[PDB]
Amino acid sequence: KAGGGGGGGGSGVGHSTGNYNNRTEFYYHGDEVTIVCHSSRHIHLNMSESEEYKIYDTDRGPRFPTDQTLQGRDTINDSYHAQVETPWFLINPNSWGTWMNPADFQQLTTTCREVTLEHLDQTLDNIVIKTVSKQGSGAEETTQYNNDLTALLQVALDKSNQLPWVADNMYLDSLGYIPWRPCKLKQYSYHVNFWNTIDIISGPQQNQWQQVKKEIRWDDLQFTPIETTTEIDLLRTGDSWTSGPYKFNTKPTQLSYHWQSTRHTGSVHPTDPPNAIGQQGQNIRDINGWQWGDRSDPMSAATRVSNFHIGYSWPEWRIHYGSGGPAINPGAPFSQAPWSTDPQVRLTQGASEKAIFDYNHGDDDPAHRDQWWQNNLPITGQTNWAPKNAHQANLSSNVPSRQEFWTQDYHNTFGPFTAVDDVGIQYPWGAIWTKTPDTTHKPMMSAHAPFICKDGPPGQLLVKLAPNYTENLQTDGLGNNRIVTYATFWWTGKLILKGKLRLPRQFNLYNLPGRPRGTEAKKFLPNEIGHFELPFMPGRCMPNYTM
Amino acid sequence: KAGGGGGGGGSGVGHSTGNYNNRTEFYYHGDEVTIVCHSSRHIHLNMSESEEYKIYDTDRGPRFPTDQTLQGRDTINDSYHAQVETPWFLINPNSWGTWMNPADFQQLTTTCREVTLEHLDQTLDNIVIKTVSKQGSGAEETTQYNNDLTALLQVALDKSNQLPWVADNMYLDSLGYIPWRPCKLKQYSYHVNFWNTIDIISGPQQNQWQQVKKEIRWDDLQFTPIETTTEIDLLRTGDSWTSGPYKFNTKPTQLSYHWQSTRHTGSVHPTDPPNAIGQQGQNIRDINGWQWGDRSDPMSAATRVSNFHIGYSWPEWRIHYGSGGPAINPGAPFSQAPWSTDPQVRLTQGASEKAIFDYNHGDDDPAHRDQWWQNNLPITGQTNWAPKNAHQANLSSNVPSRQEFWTQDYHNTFGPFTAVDDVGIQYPWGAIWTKTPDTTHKPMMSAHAPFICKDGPPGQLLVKLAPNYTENLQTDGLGNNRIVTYATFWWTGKLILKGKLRLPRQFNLYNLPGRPRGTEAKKFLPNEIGHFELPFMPGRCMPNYTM
Amino acid sequence: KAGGGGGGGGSGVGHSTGNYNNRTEFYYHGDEVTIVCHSSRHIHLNMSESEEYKIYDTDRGPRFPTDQTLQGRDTINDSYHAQVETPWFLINPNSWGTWMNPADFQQLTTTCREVTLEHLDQTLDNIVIKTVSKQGSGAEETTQYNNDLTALLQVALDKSNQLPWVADNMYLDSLGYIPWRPCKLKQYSYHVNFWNTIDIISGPQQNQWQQVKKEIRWDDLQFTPIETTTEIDLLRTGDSWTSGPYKFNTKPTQLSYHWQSTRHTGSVHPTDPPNAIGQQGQNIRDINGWQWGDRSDPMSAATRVSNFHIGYSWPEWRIHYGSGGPAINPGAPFSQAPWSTDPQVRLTQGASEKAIFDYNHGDDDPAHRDQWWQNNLPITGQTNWAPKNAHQANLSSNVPSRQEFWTQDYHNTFGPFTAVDDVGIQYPWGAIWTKTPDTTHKPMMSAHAPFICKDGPPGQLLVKLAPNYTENLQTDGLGNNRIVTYATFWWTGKLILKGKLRLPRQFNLYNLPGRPRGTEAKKFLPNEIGHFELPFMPGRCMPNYTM
Repeated sequence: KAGGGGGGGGSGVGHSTGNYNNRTEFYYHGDEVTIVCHSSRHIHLNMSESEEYKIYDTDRGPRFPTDQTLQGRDTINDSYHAQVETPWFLINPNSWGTWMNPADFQQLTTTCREVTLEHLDQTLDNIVIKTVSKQGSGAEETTQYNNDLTALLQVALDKSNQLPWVADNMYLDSLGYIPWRPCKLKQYSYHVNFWNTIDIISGPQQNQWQQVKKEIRWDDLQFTPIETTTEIDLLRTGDSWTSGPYKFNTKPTQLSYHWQSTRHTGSVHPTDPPNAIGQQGQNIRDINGWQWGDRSDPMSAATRVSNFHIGYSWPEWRIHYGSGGPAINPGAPFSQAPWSTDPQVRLTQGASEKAIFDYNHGDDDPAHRDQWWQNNLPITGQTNWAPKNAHQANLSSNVPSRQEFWTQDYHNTFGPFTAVDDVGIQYPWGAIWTKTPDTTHKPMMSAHAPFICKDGPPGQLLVKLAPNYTENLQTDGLGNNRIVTYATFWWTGKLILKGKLRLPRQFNLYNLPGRPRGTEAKKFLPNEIGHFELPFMPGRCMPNYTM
Repeated sequence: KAGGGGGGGGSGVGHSTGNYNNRTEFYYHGDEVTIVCHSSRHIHLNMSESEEYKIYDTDRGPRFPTDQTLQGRDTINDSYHAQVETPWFLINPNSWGTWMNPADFQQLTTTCREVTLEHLDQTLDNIVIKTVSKQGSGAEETTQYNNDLTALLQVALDKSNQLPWVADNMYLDSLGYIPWRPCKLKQYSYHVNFWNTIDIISGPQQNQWQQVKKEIRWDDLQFTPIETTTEIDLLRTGDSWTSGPYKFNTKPTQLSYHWQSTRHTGSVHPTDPPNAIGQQGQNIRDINGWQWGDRSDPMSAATRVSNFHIGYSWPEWRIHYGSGGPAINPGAPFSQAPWSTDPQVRLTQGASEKAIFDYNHGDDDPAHRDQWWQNNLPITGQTNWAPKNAHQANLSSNVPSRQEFWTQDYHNTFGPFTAVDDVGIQYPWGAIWTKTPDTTHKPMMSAHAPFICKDGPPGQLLVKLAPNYTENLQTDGLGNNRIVTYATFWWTGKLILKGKLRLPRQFNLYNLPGRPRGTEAKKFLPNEIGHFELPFMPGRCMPNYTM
Repeated sequence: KAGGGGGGGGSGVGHSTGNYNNRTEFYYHGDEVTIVCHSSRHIHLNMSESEEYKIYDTDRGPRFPTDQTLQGRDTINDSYHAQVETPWFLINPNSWGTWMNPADFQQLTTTCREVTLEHLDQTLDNIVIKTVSKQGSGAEETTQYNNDLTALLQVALDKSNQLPWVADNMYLDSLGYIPWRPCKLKQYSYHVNFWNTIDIISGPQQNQWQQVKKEIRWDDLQFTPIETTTEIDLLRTGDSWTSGPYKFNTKPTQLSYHWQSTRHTGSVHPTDPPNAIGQQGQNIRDINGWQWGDRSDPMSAATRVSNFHIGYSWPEWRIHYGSGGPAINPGAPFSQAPWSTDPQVRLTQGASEKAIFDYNHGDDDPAHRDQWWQNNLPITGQTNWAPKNAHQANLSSNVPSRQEFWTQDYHNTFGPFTAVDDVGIQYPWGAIWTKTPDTTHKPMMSAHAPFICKDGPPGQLLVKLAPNYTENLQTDGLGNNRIVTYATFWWTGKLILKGKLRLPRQFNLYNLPGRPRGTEAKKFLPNEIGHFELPFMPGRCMPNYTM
């Protein structure tokens, strides 16, 4: 939209075109809260490695099998793909923690039972473009950094969402979480049409993996540049840019976790109360009610009829093996905590996720990457491990035979009576919103991002540094035609949220097994070098009743 | 809301605070009907066994295995749970037959093709509280029943639905179906957080069952009393109470059953008509149309393409084994009548249900409980027995090989093209409405209750009898501190329905295999002692076309 | 004021004169919150043991010395006093936890940085008076409990505060903390003028204790009854009573604890930063600034001048030994945590306090009393142990001699430059408000109760049960003249608070060493008998900056 920026007017060289606001404000009126998140980053930008659009495919990636030693079980290591590489760089606000710090997100999840996205707004200002000049040889080598005052920054935004939306925050290409650190960008690219099909049932014994088709699909290939698609704003030093307001159309995410399964949910089995300490209740044998099958005499609560069912079984860790190669079809998130005996054995089957991140995304070390693995421990109550289930021919007063009873079947149990939950907010490293795929059936829930954009997602902000060519422009030349140039500028954004107030639903005091536990707090705080970690908090934090 | 009651004003001792209306009215205007159901019960109430809230767990219940004799197949007998027991008693209107009698529900299903819930309203009036006084020893023992005129009845309603909704009518804790009989209440309780996880694939051969975690989860436990949650109305004899109007937001239930499968549904296979008696039509061999696979020559109606598919396969009688223990994941209701050969063999696999009930719920005997088992016989046309299905590699003009054809696979076949039905109304013993679980994905249908409340369910009416303490109040005392007290009062309620008129869609006369068959009618009518049975009628009664 | 009550009108026998509201509401608008606490109790009342006002003195109490074995150090065990005993009973709302439950007080201290008292209001309704009648002898003994409908309850309130205010909640005579349990009252009494003076420096070696004067002072004695002082309302069953609104004039209590001493407070000593991990900063030797004495060269931060001083020294555990006997002169509250090495050694010297309480005040056991001992661990930063301090003759560049340096002096260090804090809210067992003593110098702070009433305290609600005399009234008779009678009625009160919103002042996440720690949570929740504990929370909970 071009625009203004920050608080400054900024006309020409020597005037600032905007200010710095990283503050977050909470506004409580009645049942509702308004969270206004301001986020401001200082962005470093280099030249595009190439001024050309490039279409190429890749290798398989590390650990992919070169033989049948593991019989194709490690073909899940396939990173093969094909892409266009666009000279443009992407500014991605979409993560939690680009916006709120650990104390703000704690404020959010304690005071709000749910939250929704309202508005987004963005500016770019205080553009500084410099060229580097090297004068010397070995020792006399001296780099001079000169302001190029007439050099241009190129800015493109998609309000129309005509470019392939890829800014999902997977791979964590997003603005850093630490307000006082600089952000380098990464260069925009998207997938083209390719076939990658791996046959893992190949061979005589059907134990061998084989490549079927791996190629780029050139006759169907869609190449859309930035230049022929969106308006590109050209900006000098005294110039600033605003996106204009964006309005989210989304659905609220609930900030509590549900502990109830169908055995926790409805009317309780008639019970004789204990009259003494250490005594237990006794289930009444003769009762009336609804059982499932022809079953009558064992009035046990397991076979009580229910209206709905909480959770569903899945072929957990499903590998798809489609066109484009194997992917994972997630399954429902839940907690393996009810089944966990050995702390050394790590049960991943609750559709758990793993965050790999770095210094600017909340790792306390450079040169290395910290990990997390959120296994969703509070989300018990959907927990369904497919091998733990069973089915039997009939439900009656009679126990089935060995041949009428089946176990370890790995069936999809999602159906019309099932009630499930999504993951919710993973605070530091999780994405905020997502684009909806344009298909006849649009997905019901999201496996990661808590907010699904009903119309468009917020437009992708693409910046490029216009090339500074030398006196001699040769068609054969690439980066020898162009002067070495880099920019620094300032991104500011404002994201507004609307929460619903959380008030106590219980008599007893709310407990917490999360981060506020101390003695671990030497990290999460800067050290003598200024290095620190950002803690994980779930969006689903306090317990709540399902029904 | 406190309130009035019945038709009487009732100021003080000696004035009646309400009247008795158990009449049901039908109002026919045009295409629509209005059913106004009045229901009035005389309610007996005793002291709370304890004035304390209690949290405890239970035993497993009867028939649960103590060993591996049945290898864990009888772990489906688990009733283990954990609950709070609240001193309050629950008044539950939610059942059919608390409202309509057998002649009213016959009037409903014959004249209406569908019905929806409109309003609910409730009153409590004519409060009588008495204390018992025993004077004598063995023979001289004499019980005197004295009016305590200043004693209080406590009434709490949830309009906000802040208490755990458990009044689903499972276990048939509901107001009785016979207008002239008294109703004892049962004491309100709900589930707390507990883990019950049974590993049935345990052991070396994976044939043994093992307890993994069985406990109460105290750190997540939510304890919500009635006193800190809702307003409690205190009522003496000359006092009455009204709930205020409740408005249902629901979806109509269809009062007909569907006999069409996908073989009954669309265009008919081109056929040569018979010209004589005892002759049959002949399917035309050379026809044009859409088949499924590469199939061409066998133009058979089985492989005709369709737009949708009626019914879905399920791992029938799925045992979940989640946190909280095993439960059943229902599957779609349908009729095993097309597959039933032996009347002695009872095929339960259509998601059939079993009602166990007693004297006030429509059993003609006290001291024993009658049973029903509704196997949904008219609901043929969804009938899908998973072992009866198959799948094959290709569909072509060629019959597949033995290795290309699979049977007895127990797969969930629910998908985007499927059309299914819920059970509908089971008249005497079935619930009317249900609460929706609060989850990211809310269930599409209900496995039992025909009406799903979109906003809240009707609030739970909880009554308690305020304790009458003796002169000496000791903290160590429980029921020795309190005078033996009981109450009788009168519940009145009005439930309004809106039906759509059913008019004849066919030339031939509608037949009926249901209850109007006589010679069984000596029951269903009182006998010389006044004992009688209430008949079962389905909400889905007359046949109708699906498409 | 006489009045109405609850929600009911209640005219005559058979109408309820009020309802039950124990709910607490939070109202968030902008920077401010409004907490409306409703509290409703069911109160048991017996006859006054005597219808007479009695003036008497007592014994010394247990553990008081009968000899010089401990040389008078155990004369701190003196409970001797003199009182009038008034036939009236006291209803005391003044405690936290009569009002809020553990989840409400957690809501308060997390969302509010400070809170103040606004209004108080009280009602009494649903009066039930009964007489007991015993008929039989040994086995035939039978107690009949009859409603006496014309019997009276007597109610007196002081809006004028003309009676000796003694309802300070010390001794924990206050309405119970559990909404669903009954409350017995205790009979009102206050001190008269007496001399108790114990000389502990008596004897030749000044090691012996001696009684100087122990007596009642009859010539100065002030006897004020309830009857000649306040209006007494007489109430039957169909009657109710309201106090009218009371408005608090008080000062807000701050809900955070301060960790800063004078070494934590102002400008920081000039320091050379560490450039590596594991390295420490280095204090700069040559700096400029203000030191205290003639001191110049050691520019150390200990001798930096400050404007104020946080905390003061005290002759900790001062025993007063005045008229009326020994008492303790408290000293400032603070935390011994910085000095605590042995967990087995309990350092009491921070003006710590000890709560002894029972079943209705948050003990999980009857027949025994639980304890707490709040030692104020977060309140480090005032911590001043008098023997740990010192003083020296001069402050210079020279270290003083052995004779110029003093230790262990036990001096009061309170003065014009000192800044201190009070304790704040001890949630379950602490008092809310207090009366100010009427003296030329009124106290600055309070050693226990967080709120000091500037004008009057809320009036004392005194109830008595009017005596039911038998046919024969003899002047010699006491309790043989009167029929055995008891009452039960319902107290309702509404207390309103105005908090100031707490918003995050820090980047890092707030940690907590308090109660939300689980694994201790099996208590604090009811058990199979319904017994549970109430947790302690401080009013000063989160950290905050002093300056």
